[PDB]
Amino acid sequence: GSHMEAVQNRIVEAAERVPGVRGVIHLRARYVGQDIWAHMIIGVDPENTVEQAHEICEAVQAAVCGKIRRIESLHVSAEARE
Amino acid sequence: GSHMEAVQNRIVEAAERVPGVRGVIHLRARYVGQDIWAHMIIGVDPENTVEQAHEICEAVQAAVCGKIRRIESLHVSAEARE
Repeated sequence: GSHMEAVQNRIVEAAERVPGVRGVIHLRARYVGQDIWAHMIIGVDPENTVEQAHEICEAVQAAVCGKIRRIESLHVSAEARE
Repeated sequence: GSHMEAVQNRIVEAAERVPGVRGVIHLRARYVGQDIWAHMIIGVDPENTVEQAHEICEAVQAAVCGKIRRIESLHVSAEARE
């Protein structure tokens, strides 16, 4: 239920502390048993390169999964944000 | 049960990221309903002043309670550690 809300706040806060993240644009997190599977979209600088945006996504995946132990799948993508 | 273990790891990691903490010496955390009440003892530099040790304890209380939302009481004390 709304113990999902507290986990979601953790996910957003963890993603936002990674260098290059300009906000979490979208987060869809689901329980698969006691595990969380999630998809997220982060904002990035429009003038970052596609490669850099991919690096930031992987840094976000690593930070979030590193801080939130119950997460077992996280897909991070990126969109331009000012 | 052992969802307490994951919360306890969060508490120790949060305390250890505060300036002046040389390890968590002791942590006793209990559920009061869905809330956690905790007592912890941190290690500090023997040559810190009593006042500085009190500051570090309050910084730990603030960091931990700030990161772990279900915590509703936390008492932090300090002991000398090399």
